Amino acid sequence: VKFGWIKGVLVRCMLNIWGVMLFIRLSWIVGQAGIGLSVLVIMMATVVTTITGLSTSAIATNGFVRGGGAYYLISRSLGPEFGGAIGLIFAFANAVAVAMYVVGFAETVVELLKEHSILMIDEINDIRIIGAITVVILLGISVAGMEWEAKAQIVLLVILLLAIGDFVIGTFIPLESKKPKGFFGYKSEIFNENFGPDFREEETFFSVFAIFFPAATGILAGANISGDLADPQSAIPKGTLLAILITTLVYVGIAVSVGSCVVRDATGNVNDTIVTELTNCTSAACKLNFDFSSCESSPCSYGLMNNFQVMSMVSGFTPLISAGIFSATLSSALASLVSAPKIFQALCKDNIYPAFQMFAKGYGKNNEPLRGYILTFLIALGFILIAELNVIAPIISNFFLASYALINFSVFHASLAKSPGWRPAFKYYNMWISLLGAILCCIVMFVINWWAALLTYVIVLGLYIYVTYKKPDVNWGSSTQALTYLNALQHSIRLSGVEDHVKNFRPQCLVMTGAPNSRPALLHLVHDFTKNVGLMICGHVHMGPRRQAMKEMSIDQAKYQRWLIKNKMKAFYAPVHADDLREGAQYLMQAAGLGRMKPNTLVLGFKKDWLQADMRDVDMYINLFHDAFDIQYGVVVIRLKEGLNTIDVWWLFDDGGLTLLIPYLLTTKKKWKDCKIRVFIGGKINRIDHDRRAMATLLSKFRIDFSDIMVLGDINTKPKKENIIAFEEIIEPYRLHEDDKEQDIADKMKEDEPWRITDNELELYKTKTYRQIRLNELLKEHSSTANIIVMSLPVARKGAVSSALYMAWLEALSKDLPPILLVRGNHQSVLTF
Amino acid sequence: AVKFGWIKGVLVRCMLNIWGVMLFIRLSWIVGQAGIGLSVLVIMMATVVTTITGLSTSAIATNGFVRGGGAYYLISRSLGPEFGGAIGLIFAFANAVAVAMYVVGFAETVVELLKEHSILMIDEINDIRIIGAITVVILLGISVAGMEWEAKAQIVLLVILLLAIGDFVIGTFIPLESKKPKGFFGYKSEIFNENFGPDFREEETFFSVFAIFFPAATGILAGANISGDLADPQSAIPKGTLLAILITTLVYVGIAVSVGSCVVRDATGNVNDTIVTELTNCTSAACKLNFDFSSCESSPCSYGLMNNFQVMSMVSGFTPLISAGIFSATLSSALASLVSAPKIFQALCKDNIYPAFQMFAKGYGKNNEPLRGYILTFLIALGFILIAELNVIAPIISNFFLASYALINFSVFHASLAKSPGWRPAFKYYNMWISLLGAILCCIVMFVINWWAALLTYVIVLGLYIYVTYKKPDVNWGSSTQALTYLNALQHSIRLSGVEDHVKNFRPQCLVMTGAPNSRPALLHLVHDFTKNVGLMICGHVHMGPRRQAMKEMSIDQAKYQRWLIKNKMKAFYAPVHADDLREGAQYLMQAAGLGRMKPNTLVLGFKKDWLQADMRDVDMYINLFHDAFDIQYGVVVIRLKEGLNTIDVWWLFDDGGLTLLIPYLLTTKKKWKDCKIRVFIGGKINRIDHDRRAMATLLSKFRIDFSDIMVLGDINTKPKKENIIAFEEIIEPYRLHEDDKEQDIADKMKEDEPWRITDNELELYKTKTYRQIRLNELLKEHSSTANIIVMSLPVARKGAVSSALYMAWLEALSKDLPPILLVRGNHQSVLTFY
Ligand SMILES: CCCCNc1cc(C(=O)O)cc(S(N)(=O)=O)c1Oc1ccccc1
Ligand SMILES: CCCCNc1cc(C(=O)O)cc(S(N)(=O)=O)c1Oc1ccccc1
Ligand SMILES: CCCCNc1cc(C(=O)O)cc(S(N)(=O)=O)c1Oc1ccccc1
Ligand SMILES: [K+]
Ligand SMILES: [K+]
Repeated sequence: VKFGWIKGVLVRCMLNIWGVMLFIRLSWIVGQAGIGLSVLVIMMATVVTTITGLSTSAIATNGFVRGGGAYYLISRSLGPEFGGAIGLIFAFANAVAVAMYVVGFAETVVELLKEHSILMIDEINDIRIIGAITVVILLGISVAGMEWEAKAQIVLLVILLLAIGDFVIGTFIPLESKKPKGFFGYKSEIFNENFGPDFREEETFFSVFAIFFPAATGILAGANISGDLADPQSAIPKGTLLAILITTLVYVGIAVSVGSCVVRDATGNVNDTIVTELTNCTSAACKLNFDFSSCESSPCSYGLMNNFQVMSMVSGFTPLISAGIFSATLSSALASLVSAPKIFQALCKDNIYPAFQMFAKGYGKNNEPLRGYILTFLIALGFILIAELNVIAPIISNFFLASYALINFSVFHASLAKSPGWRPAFKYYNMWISLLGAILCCIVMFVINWWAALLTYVIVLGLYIYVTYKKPDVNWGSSTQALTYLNALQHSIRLSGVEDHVKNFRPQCLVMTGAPNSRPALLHLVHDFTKNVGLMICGHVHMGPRRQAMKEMSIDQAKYQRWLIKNKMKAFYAPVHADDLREGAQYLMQAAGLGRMKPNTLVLGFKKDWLQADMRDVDMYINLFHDAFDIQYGVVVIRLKEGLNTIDVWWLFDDGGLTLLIPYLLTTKKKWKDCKIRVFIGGKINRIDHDRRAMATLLSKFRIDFSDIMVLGDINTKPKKENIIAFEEIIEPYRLHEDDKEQDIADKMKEDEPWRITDNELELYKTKTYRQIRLNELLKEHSSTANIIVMSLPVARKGAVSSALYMAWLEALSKDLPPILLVRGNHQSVLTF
Repeated sequence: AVKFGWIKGVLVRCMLNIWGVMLFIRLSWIVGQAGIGLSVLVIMMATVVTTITGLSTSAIATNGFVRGGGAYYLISRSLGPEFGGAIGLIFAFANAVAVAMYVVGFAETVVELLKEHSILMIDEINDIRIIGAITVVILLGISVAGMEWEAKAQIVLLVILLLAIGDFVIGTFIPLESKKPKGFFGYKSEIFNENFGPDFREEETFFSVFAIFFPAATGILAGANISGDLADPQSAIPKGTLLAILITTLVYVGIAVSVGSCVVRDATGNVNDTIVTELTNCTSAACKLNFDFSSCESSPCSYGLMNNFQVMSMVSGFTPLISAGIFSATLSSALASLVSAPKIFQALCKDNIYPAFQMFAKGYGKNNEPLRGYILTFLIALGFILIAELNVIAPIISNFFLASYALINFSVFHASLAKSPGWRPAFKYYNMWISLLGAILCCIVMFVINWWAALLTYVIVLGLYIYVTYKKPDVNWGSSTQALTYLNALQHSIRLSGVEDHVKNFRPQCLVMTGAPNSRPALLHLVHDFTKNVGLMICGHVHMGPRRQAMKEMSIDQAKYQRWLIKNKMKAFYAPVHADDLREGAQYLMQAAGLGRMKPNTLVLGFKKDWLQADMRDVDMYINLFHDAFDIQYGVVVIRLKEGLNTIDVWWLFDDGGLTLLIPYLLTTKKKWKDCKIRVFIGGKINRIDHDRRAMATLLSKFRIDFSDIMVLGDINTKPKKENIIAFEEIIEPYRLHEDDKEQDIADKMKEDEPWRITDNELELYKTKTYRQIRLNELLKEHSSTANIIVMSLPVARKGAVSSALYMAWLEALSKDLPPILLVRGNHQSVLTFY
């Protein structure tokens, strides 16, 4: 195993390219299109094949390649879905190409048998029998061992080269008996008259090019043996390119030699010699002592345009050329039958399609895919028993063009996504040359057949879609991921370019939910806005040992982010390590995001069970509120029923407009099309008409489309004493009965626990406590039925009120209601203009 | 000052702009050339495209105050400033030349009317020119009087037009015994059947007749162009525009169907023709009742739908009324165009998109009337009338109008696509798909009219686009472009968060901890070389002021430094924070900066040149920052340059993840260092130097680094020169704590009160290390003096093991009087794929 670059790559691919076209139809295409146009066709195929060779060389030299060849190269340089689609397409294409080569062999054998006396059953049936027998022999030689395959390849290569040498030496020497058939030894007049094209039949330049192109195919057999190769980096590039050079030179030289020696038209009748009657005919045959005037209006069985096997006749010892044709065709068939199962093996090993897994088995020491050999045997056998392959030839040609085109596109994509890790170490390549190769392959496959190209395109698209939806886990970093990163970075830079405006103010939320999966209810509620309308950073502070915490954080970021992706959530999980909530919250609030994608609101889940929890946590909560207010953030406190007349807005306190913007953003969603926002405001009595008119005008200026505005004048009134005593007994644990108890002891138990609610605080904020209690009462009795409630949260200066008192206010305001969403903004958010 | 409202400002203006020359002249032509069915189909196509245009402009207008300026403002606040400027200029020109088109149509009608008379001033074309000149002069004169002055005129003109319609209708429902031979019958079903199908006798085809018909449709935006003087555009513009479109298309279809059953296609005005008996071969509807016409294609025929463009006027009783109606329609359309163009051009001039034009935004008068814009439109119209050949340029102006409509629809589609607050049109009856469809049909129709005109319009719009986007003006109004940029950034960041991170796709994402980037440009340039198009550079900066006032200073700093970075070619994000000291702000940034997978993974620090002069607390904080970065698995990169202003060399002394080689390679992938060849220096004992070289080559063969040559040094472990160690001792002497040569108590107290001092125990423990860096410095000086960039693995020491003063002394000694050395240290995670 581990073949060298001469044997593994150069011999294998050089043999694969040389096939049926070289010794049979090359002369025919030279006849159909003149020497110049035939060489132009050969050079078109050469440029497409050369760009493909350069691209596959660029991909192959970028690090080790495990195996599977073209599939591995493309699937690692490009995404796994393109890799899988191309792997399946190319595997099937090579499997069919095995049948195509074998049926070419079989029809050559049938022709050699027809010119002899014997014939077995019939041309087509004998083709079927010969093809079946030969595919069985090919399967046997392939499963006998890859070393035996290599020996067969090299012996067939020397046979083919001897055949070409026989042809050229025969071309040097003319023979008197070959004159009637059309052979003259390098006559300049023949070259002159054959330089022009003459397409007597329906064939056109595009038709001849499409017929010739299959000759150029098969260059990836060098790369398709990547698994069993000593050093693909140094083997694939030089071997492939030199093989392309050698085969194209041979093709052009042979075509020019045949076109310059054999006449376009001629009949085998020896009685056509023109002797001493030099007449007024300017045809290139007249001046060469043989007048083939009959072929103008009579069918002749010889000449370039009529005879396919003129290459055999022109060369001395024509049985040797027949053996050469057999060697070329069988070698190409064996190369295809070896290339297809290996690429299929790699494709199934990567398990892009879980349906196909049995064919990845590694029977033998070299991991030979014997089941792949059987599958390719069956495909080739079927396509041979069909026995009529010319109908599907454009299909396979378009499969090959698709594979080459996506190799070129993989090079262009990997080079476009400027990233470390794309270091091919093949200097001779370019982004634009590869892109040109890709577009050239697409136009060529369209030229060959306009509907086969569409069929191939739709098949590739279908496989792409199927793999995308059936996304498997893939470790190999493709150029798609690099391009995603580069696009994200470029778009972020461009966003940093544009200045901010109050019209396009996006709510950018920093949700302090610890474990996102813990409380998905308010997570979805915060997702109702900040979905295609703003970003959503689900922060999370980690506590514990410093150095080791990163490991935990890493796995956490791996888990929760995945969870966010698993649900239809558009949010980023941004973890930090901090000693306490305030430190990590400050980390995030200070340096979260980048560019202009910075959070501007701190969405906080309401701290349920604040009574049971340690009071240090509650004071931490209130200090977090204050920190958010100090850094110019908009706090949003959300209270839900986590275990499990539509939307109400309470524009009690004026701010930039966040308390009104959020309800509107909630309305424009599929869950709540029927929004029907009911707006409320605290207006003095005997002014409700004026306040309602003014608020309706303002809400028309900001197009929010309320349902009906209501004005309340009872918001600041003494509430029912039952609720007052409920609030008092709720606070009772956190009271500071300084007046009742002795001054010294009260000071002692106040300084050690500064969160205690001084009676002075209660006497100063009795009005505010009544306000919150009354707001809760009137809201509960009025809007008991509603799907969302929004209100402006109360705010007190840091240290002015105890954390216990502030949390008591928050809890009393939203004691037991439908989902409530208290809001507070900083700067202007909604603009009439 | 003046506020018309939808009753007069919008409805009347667009009503009278849609109606124009063709409403009576060429309508017979289209209904005859194309059957009633095909004529109504063409009317439906024009009506639907104009209807989506009206819906889209209504959606744009209803969104907030539209201020004043017309379609320019609507398309410039809903879309980028450059699209706005381009369409403003193009639509202003199109309306200005439409003034001339309507004036020359009026002149054509007048010259034909007086050619019916024997009077002729000079010549048909000369008389057309003179009539057009007089009409445009008086048109300007009436227009300059005031915006309210036409208010009466328009409406009275309107009733005249409407009364003319009535005249035609009452003419349709009464046949006259004397005028049967001159084309029409008394509303017979035979005429309806005969004229139902199409008959394109001349080269005119379906597309040709559609293009002939379309110019009538245009004119809806003239109501929106009065947005400057209009009470409440938000509510007014939708009602006026939609009702005007509905009523004008209804009247068009009504007149088309009425004419389609009244006048035969071909009719020779010969009274002598008349039949008396039934005959076989007269399938023509003419013979059906009284009068038979024949051979109007083989002889010069006189009347008929497809011959006489004024046949409708003959059908209409009391031809003077319908003639006055034609004059009223064309003049009213001219007024609408000449009032729409100056206002839109004034709005274009106000925003200073094109510095060349500035005088047209004067708006002299209390009504803010652009008199200079009026004069410009007058000059353009006078010239285009003097051309007197408007058929050649008609496709150009039609395509201008169609481009305006198309990009209005696309403005709606773009604003709706960029899901954003502030896009609350409140006009329910619209749809983003409908707007996109309208734009596509506008594009297809402008291509269908004439391909060459469409190409000219497209390239002109693209040229204006490029000019305005290159000459970016001082504009900020949160256009849909900015909203879509934000939405694209967010969506792409989410997608990136979707994908995993691979070694093969590793990137150097640098957090450059250097405040005030302009302070240290050169350093950033070197950081930019290996982070441009390969990673993200976050130019961090901590704010040291008091907390209360720190926010405004931070905002000013961020704005001005982002503007500075964008002014240069720099591709970096300025991320400032506030902290009690440099270390805490660095911790903030290293813990939170960047969202998703776009977060830093290396910390780039400039070398502390003034560590000798500066207070030792800052240097200790510098080293503490080094250690903190190492704690969070960051890779430190210390860069030292000469701030006042042959190949690259690498020193892979210590094996890290692989950054030490990745940075030089990325440097070589740039035009600045494209020619530089990565020489490599490593450490290896003498007896196995060659093997080491071989090994290194193989390593650099696996990672395709493409070096030049490898030099193995085995002397790095040897003692350095005595002079160099003497210099090192002199350097560190001020920070020395001579505990060996002083009493234990004084040395101890100097230690705790001054913890950063270098105790002689550290010196005796790390003599080997100190000699290592001194030797490395001297061999750097002798071996790689002439090198553009030097890369070295910086030393590391455990926290507390070595004094920060001594560590900074090592950093100082490792690089003295050297080219731009670049010390590196990876985070022990492999960054070179190997596969
Ligand atoms: C993707 C091409 C698959 C290989 N088959 C191909 C090979 C060559 C050649 O010389 O390599 C020439 C042709 S050819 N002269 O165009 O017909 C071939 O098409 C065939 C052959 C025989 C039957 C039907 C189709
Ligand atoms: C590691 C937790 C970091 C975020 N903390 C957060 C987590 C969660 C949750 O479960 O994800 C719920 C709340 S809360 N207000 O109860 O809904 C939390 O706010 C706290 C928690 C304790 C002290 C102070 C504030
Ligand atoms: C886009 C609008 C251009 C204005 N002129 C235009 C107006 C109307 C109409 O109905 O207001 C009809 C036509 S027309 N004969 O139907 O194609 C017009 O093209 C003319 C007319 C006469 C002179 C030159 C050009
Ligand atoms: K081939
Ligand atoms: K018009």
